[PDB]
Amino acid sequence: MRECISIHVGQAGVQIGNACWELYCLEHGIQPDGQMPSDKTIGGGDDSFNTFFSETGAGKHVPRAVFVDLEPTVIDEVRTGTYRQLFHPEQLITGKEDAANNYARGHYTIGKEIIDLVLDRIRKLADQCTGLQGFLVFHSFGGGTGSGFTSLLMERLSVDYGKKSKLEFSIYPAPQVSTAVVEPYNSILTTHTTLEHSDCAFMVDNEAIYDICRRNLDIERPTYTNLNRLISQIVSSITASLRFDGALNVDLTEFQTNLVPYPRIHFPLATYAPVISAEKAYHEQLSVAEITNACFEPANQMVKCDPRHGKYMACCLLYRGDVVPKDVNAAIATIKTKRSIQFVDWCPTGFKVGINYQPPTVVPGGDLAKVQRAVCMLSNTTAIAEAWARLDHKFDLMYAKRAFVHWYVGEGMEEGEFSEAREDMAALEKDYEEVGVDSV
Amino acid sequence: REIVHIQAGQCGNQIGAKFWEVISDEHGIDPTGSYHGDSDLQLERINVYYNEATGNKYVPRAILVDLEPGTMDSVRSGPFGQIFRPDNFVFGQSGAGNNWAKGHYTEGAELVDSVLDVVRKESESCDCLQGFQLTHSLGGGTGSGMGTLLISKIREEYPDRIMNTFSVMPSPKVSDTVVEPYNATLSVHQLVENTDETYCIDNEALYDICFRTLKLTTPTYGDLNHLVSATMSGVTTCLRFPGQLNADLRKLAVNMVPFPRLHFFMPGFAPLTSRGSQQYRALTVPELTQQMFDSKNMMAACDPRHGRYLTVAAIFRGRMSMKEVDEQMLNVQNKNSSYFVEWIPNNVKTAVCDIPPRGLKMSATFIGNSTAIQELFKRISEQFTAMFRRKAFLHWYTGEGMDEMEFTEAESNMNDLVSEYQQYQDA
Ligand SMILES: Nc1nc2c(ncn2[C@@H]2O[C@H](COP(=O)(O)OP(=O)(O)OP(=O)(O)O)[C@@H](O)[C@H]2O)c(=O)[nH]1
Ligand SMILES: Nc1nc2c(ncn2[C@@H]2O[C@H](COP(=O)(O)OP(=O)(O)O)[C@@H](O)[C@H]2O)c(=O)[nH]1
Ligand SMILES: COc1ccc(N(C)c2nc(Cl)nc3ccsc23)cc1
Ligand SMILES: [Ca+2]
Ligand SMILES: [Mg+2]
Ligand SMILES: [Mg+2]
Repeated sequence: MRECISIHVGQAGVQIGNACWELYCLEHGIQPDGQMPSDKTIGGGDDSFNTFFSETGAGKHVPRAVFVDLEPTVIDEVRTGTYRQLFHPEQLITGKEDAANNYARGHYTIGKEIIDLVLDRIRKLADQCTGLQGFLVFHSFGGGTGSGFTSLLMERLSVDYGKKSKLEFSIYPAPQVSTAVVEPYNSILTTHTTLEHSDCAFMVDNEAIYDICRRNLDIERPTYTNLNRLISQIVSSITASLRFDGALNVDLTEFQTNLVPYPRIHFPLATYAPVISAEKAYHEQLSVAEITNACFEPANQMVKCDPRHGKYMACCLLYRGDVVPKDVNAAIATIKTKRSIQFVDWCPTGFKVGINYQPPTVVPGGDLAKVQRAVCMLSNTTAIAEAWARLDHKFDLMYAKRAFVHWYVGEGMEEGEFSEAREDMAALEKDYEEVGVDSV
Repeated sequence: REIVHIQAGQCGNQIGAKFWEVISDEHGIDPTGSYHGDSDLQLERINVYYNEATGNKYVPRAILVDLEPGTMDSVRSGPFGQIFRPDNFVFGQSGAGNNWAKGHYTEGAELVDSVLDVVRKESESCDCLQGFQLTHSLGGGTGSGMGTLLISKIREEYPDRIMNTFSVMPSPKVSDTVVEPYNATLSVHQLVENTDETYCIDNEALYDICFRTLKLTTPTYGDLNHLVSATMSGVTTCLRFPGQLNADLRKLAVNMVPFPRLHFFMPGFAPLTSRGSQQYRALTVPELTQQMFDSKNMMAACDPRHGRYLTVAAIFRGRMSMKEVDEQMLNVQNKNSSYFVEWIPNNVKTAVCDIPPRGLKMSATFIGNSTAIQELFKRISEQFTAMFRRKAFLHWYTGEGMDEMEFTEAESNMNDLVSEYQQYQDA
């Protein structure tokens, strides 16, 4: 047992969910019809992959997942796509009017009309779990649905499932692929509302992913599909410990103990390597030392910021593939001498290491080269607050003139909700400053 | 005089399983519980640790406990896993998440009565129960938090029995989570009040031995546990075999512990060997004696020359001259007399057993009650306060209903323990 239920919310969350579940099926040998020939446990089993897939008597392996959107367009492509047989129709939930890039419509006007149905569907998934561990919630900061409906759902989940674990994968906005000018408003509103209801949240900066596709995959102008194939690789690295068995496997919840020193400081920086084109991986094998080194190169981070000018409170390495502890320990030792890794004075400096032997998979027709070993680093660095600073500044430029605020007020929100949300963000930025100051 | 053995949590069950493998082999019991044994020394005191079942099978008086089923499945899958009584597997499903508070107050509380029921059944069949021995780590959640909860409840129901533990101290060099110093400090507070004897098995020392002495570049918990199983076999010798001493847990406690709270022992072993590779020259009794007292052979990372031995128990295993054993043991004391407190006359006692451990013609095991053990608790106290001064990682604990005040009391009690050990180092 220890099941995990994934919840995919709004355009970004749904489409990233498509990439992730496709990759999971390839990693576990699950066909588009849901059949898994190597599973001799027909209709059940307590295997590692069963944390993410349930099984029917007919041998079908079904994602423990719900897709929710306030309009039908994006989820309809799942209903008619390559993996349509994978999902029971009740797992794919759509309204008719989206949030129109408006947090207040996602949280209140449109969102409140479908929230009870969404919790009914989630409840049906939970009732099939013998040991439910928690939820993984995928959404954008910037969309009206990803921000407003997600925070409504997180509030309702805290009520309906006590303090059962809730983790987030959150898409931080970038000008290169953003869709709305009010994304800073929606980001601050949802970050404020969700902060108490989330235990751990992985921010993915679309500009960082966009740059990695351009720099390392030689993609001239990356699309959502390019970004999502890379994002799903990072999500897969983080969830690999939950989905695979392993002597050196370390549970994600055990990394969380180290990553979260105070409830509000729960935003780990993810760095992933190697991201390399097929043309360049050819006759070029990257060693454990090389991919580990790449985790301390800021250009490989999921969030643009500079950990060299911040302090570390934790550092975790999640390896997959042909890796043994001896190579890892050797790579870390040289890195410590050669790199700018400053820890805060109140936490130990060792690196926590997990190794899963199943090597990374790539989606056919993708851009990533298939490699023998990969690593995702998860670090708690004060540097991640820069991303809050950039967003809070953009929020402030517009809010001082109250630009666009009438669209939220017209849906029933009050100005005090904006300032209350911005004050929490200011206090968050200050929390990150304080944890970095030396003890007395 | 029966001993009831309890192993709790991941580390407790792994080192617990190794111990039962090792001493079963020494007593001529196979994984089925049958005795195909050479000597009869092997069976004379076999009831201290084994229940006898019909069909002349020997079943360990062992209870296996965990809040998580995984490592107990591996034990049952393991070599001697079929020897344990299946009713004595007591486990939950949710785990403890490396959290002392969950093992002690919330998850462990749900399961502890089932364990006490199994303890009771084993005790009621005992002719005269000596007491209990617990294997556990102090750095996780289950062995540490639920283990000390079990100790407290076992003491309430059996207040006139002896409580002995093998407690594995956490080390950053061999570390799972940052909160180990918290879990360890809360546990030591329990151990100080509620055990009569605890063997301090320091993962720091086990790591240093494997790396430095045994030249193992990347030590695993398997390499650490080879050392642990050898130490556990040695320190149990006089409980399990007939000799001039015929020891039990209470006599060990009486003769090793001059003041109730100072009951934490540095174990030592010689020769130090790595798993799988055997060396073919036996030591000389003079060599055994020097190595067993060498800081490089201590299983607790403390320098004995930084303190004084209050009491020492030494056991020599193998065919050797007891005259030479006596002379060499007298030699070390007479040449190093400053390191033995003058106010406990003749505080070194030696025992000899003919049966050697597997793979060695001769071995020496060392049990020291040294004031240098305070270094161990100081090290843990520094790591505790480094985080505790910023209240770092506390929410994992306050979320289970614990209060900061409880952390302050446990730290203060462990500092007092350090002071008391310092008091006798100068007398
Ligand atoms: N990485 C990635 N980001 C996406 C994707 N789709 C949308 N986004 C990001 O999401 C932000 C806008 O949120 P959306 O999820 O598109 O909006 P929504 O969730 O459908 O909510 P509505 O506004 O009501 O439609 C934009 O800034 C995009 O950068 C995607 O497929 N992949
Ligand atoms: N020597 C040794 N130490 C261990 C072993 N397994 C775990 N540990 C130590 O125990 C600590 C983890 O606690 P653990 O027992 O696994 O948690 P539990 O399952 O709640 O009891 C770590 O700091 C390890 O150093 C082992 O097999 N051998
Ligand atoms: C300091 O004086 C003493 C120390 C210990 C003991 N007793 C009871 C022992 N008990 C066990 Cl189980 N093993 C050994 C091994 C050598 S002594 C000993 C006796 C006197
Ligand atoms: Ca199965
Ligand atoms: Mg939309
Ligand atoms: Mg563990």
